[PDB]
Amino acid sequence: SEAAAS
Amino acid sequence: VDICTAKPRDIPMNPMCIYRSPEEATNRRVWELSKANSRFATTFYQHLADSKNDNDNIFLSPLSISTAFAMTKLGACNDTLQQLMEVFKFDTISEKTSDQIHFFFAKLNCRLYRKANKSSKLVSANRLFGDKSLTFNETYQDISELVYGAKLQPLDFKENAEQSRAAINKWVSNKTEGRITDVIPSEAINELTVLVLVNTIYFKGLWKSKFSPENTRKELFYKADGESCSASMMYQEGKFRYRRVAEGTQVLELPFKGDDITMVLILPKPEKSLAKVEKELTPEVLQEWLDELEEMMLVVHMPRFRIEDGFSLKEQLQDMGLVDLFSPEKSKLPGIVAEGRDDLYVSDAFHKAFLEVNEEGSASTAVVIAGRSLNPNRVTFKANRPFLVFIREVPLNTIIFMGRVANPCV
Amino acid sequence: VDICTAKPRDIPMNPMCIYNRRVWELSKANSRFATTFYQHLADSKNDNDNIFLSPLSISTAFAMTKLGACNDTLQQLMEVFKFDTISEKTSDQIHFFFAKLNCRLYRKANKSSKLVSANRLFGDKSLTFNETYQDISELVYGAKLQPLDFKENAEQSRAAINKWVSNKTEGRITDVIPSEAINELTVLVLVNTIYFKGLWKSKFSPENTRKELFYKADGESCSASMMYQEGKFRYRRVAEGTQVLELPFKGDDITMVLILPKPEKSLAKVEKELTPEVLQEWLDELEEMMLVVHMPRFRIEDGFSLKEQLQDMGLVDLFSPEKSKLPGIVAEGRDDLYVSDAFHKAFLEVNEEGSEAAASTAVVIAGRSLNPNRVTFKANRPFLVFIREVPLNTIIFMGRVANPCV
Ligand SMILES: CC(=O)N[C@@H]1[C@@H](O)[C@H](O)[C@@H](CO)O[C@@H]1O
Ligand SMILES: CC(=O)N[C@@H]1[C@@H](O)[C@H](O)[C@@H](CO)O[C@@H]1O
Ligand SMILES: CC(=O)N[C@@H]1[C@@H](O)[C@H](O)[C@@H](CO)O[C@@H]1O
Ligand SMILES: CC(=O)N[C@@H]1[C@@H](O)[C@H](O)[C@@H](CO)O[C@@H]1O
Ligand SMILES: CC(=O)N[C@@H]1[C@@H](O)[C@H](O)[C@@H](CO)O[C@@H]1O
Ligand SMILES: CC(=O)N[C@@H]1[C@@H](O)[C@H](O)[C@@H](CO)O[C@H]1O
Ligand SMILES: CC(=O)N[C@@H]1[C@@H](O)[C@H](O)[C@@H](CO)O[C@H]1O
Repeated sequence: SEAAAS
Repeated sequence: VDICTAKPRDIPMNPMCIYRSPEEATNRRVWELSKANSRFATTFYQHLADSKNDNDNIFLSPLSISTAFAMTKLGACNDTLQQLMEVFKFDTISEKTSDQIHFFFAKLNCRLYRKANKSSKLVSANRLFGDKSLTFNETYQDISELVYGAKLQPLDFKENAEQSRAAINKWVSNKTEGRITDVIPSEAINELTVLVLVNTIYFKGLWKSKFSPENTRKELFYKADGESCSASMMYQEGKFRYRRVAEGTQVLELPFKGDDITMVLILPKPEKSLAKVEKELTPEVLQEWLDELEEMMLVVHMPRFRIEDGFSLKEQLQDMGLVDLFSPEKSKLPGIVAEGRDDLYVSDAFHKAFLEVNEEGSASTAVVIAGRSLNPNRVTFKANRPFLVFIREVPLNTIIFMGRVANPCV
Repeated sequence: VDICTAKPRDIPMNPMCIYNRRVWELSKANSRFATTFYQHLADSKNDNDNIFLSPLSISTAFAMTKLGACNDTLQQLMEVFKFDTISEKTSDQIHFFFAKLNCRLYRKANKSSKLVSANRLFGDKSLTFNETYQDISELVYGAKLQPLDFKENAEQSRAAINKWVSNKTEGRITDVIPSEAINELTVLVLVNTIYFKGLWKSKFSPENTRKELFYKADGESCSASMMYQEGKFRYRRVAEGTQVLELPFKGDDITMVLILPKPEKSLAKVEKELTPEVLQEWLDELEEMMLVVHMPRFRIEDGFSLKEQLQDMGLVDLFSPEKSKLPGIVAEGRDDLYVSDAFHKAFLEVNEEGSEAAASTAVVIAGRSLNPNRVTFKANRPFLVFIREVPLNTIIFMGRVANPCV
């Protein structure tokens, strides 16, 4: 799993 | 003076204003702030989902968001300060002054982004982009850095807003391994713009219990609109913390290498709609559930998928009680900019998240299980219908990302 | 003289009767026997029972026996164990290459893993055994002839042999010979023993090992230690989802090959198509790969009579008190010999450090033919196993591991 946010 | 090992006395907050909130083996306080951030996540997620159609996927980072506004709260005052405290549930840490929340958030951050000899990658990056011409409060500058590691990079919004916009965009991209790009909509940001606060979170992990690509197969996924579609179903059998809760809803926890972070899936029985479960998903309920998981042997059916979501936080938040912060007339942010301009208000708030799930993450592996004979009456979990997803840091009981997979298809 | 060094001339092979690149053909020959014999042995068992054995062991004991064979008995032997396919002309030349193959198998300098063999004969203390036969066996197979009193002490004798086999198998193979198998009439007992123990080139860590309920087909479940490891291994999932995983031992000259059919698919379908070529095929299509390996920490013991299967495979004379022809053994004493029975017994143990397998074969002349023994315990979801010598293309041990609960 690869997750990112901004 | 390392904040991560500092006593509250070692970190003078000297905030412009203050608010008094009414009424295991970890840190009592980071445990509480953790409860706080979660109350916001669920409540906010509920709102968000209610405003979305049942076939839409959803993804976001409540931690990022709570972190952003907590950063803003630093210069907030009066009713803006309260509303912030109340809306982001910080006020639910009995008799704790608005400024303590920050020392706590400091502690919470240390644990989360430990950077120790770990296998999963969990990174955070906060940065203030202010107009080179403006003169920001020293304390605001100082504290934003000490507690959130946010630097104050000067940009020229007055003249080169667009050039300034690309700068921000480019920075977020870098901090998010390019998965999060044009965070900011061209329309926003202009000469009038004075400050752009931004928080980024980036996580990548490998399944502690591999899914052999060799077993991934197409399977029908049943949308909420009564239709079907072809999805890539990953498959594997093994021990996982699981639990069958109310009205047959199945809860499953898939841990990543390192064990510190997991992915929790909430899957309702085919009969019941996910909308029902979402409306019932209470902070106290999600707590009860998580605490009840127990190790077990089951067959896991779970689709691969990529989810990219983006939305304005403004409306949702307002509905939840955050109004002054957005009112040119009611906002109160004296602590941010120094000398005049005091009536600064948040013009907009955006969130953009990314999620990719599959075997390996980083076509080259296989699994061989010899001499295994599992119970013919074993429990199965087939995620071929909408379900909720969370990516949490267990030891700290923190929800880093949450969302909904209402359509993994292609 | 050292057969290992000598040429096919410095060995005065004098077999009474008759009928390098050759070594290889021999190994082929042995492998042919192996799969066939396995298949037959496979039928005489419950698809869900354990099966372990050293084909090489058997091929050795019966080769040894052939030194005294003649007429049909000699021919049948040759064919049954496929020696008759080795590019040669004399049933006596085969033995030379076998010695060579054994030389290469148990005589190496490196020795990253232990692989030894020990052959012996046990003849009645009161008979005169032909000298050439005696000398050839001791030369070609390092098989000395030990005297034993069968006439007055069949029991002492049996217990004697079983113990000699025990010493050659680190006590792993004990009672190779059943109770009433040897009697006053017993003339001779030809025996082979093989012992192996290798370290995993990539051991497993005990921490990664966890208990796990194993479900017996018809029945409940029993505890089982499953080992866990991640790494590069020559692997390949083939037709119908069958997996062929190779586990190399320190040195790489000896590997364990696992074969597991796709979940829900039956192993019996695989076994009926097992062949030296089939096996070679899989062995080729293997590619280095990063995979996770779950494998039970276990051990299995198996023992049985070989007469039954061997008869079906073509060996008839040798067991016939009427037709058997083994003149070259006894010179003067009590001839008109035939094989009462033949027993085999193998042992396999696998753990984090590596694997340990042992076996033995005993052919009995003029003894009592004990009714086929037996010890059942149906299990489930079995997989095939192989421990081979790659350079020499030799299947040292093979079998079906079905019960991980040991
Ligand atoms: C917010 C802060 O920095 N504290 C001081 C406060 O102690 C002092 O009384 C006031 C003027 O008297 O100036 C500042 O507000
Ligand atoms: C509503 C308003 O602006 N007035 C009060 C101000 O008199 C007081 O000193 C301050 C302390 O936090 O709170 C508010 O700002
Ligand atoms: C007389 C004697 O004892 N010698 C025999 C010889 O006659 C016979 O041809 C040979 C078989 O090839 O066996 C023995 O050597
Ligand atoms: C068919 C048979 O039994 N007789 C022959 C015998 O005449 C011959 O001397 C011997 C040599 O190998 O072979 C066979 O035994
Ligand atoms: C001692 C005896 O029984 N005579 C024969 C004779 O051919 C020779 O001695 C030997 C060679 O194969 O075979 C047998 O021993
Ligand atoms: C630079 C400036 O305007 N001075 C204020 C100061 O009066 C106040 O005590 C402090 C607390 O936040 O914030 C500073 O920004
Ligand atoms: C590892 C990688 O490819 N990511 C790069 C990193 O190497 C570089 O240091 C940074 C700019 O400082 O930009 C990132 O996008």
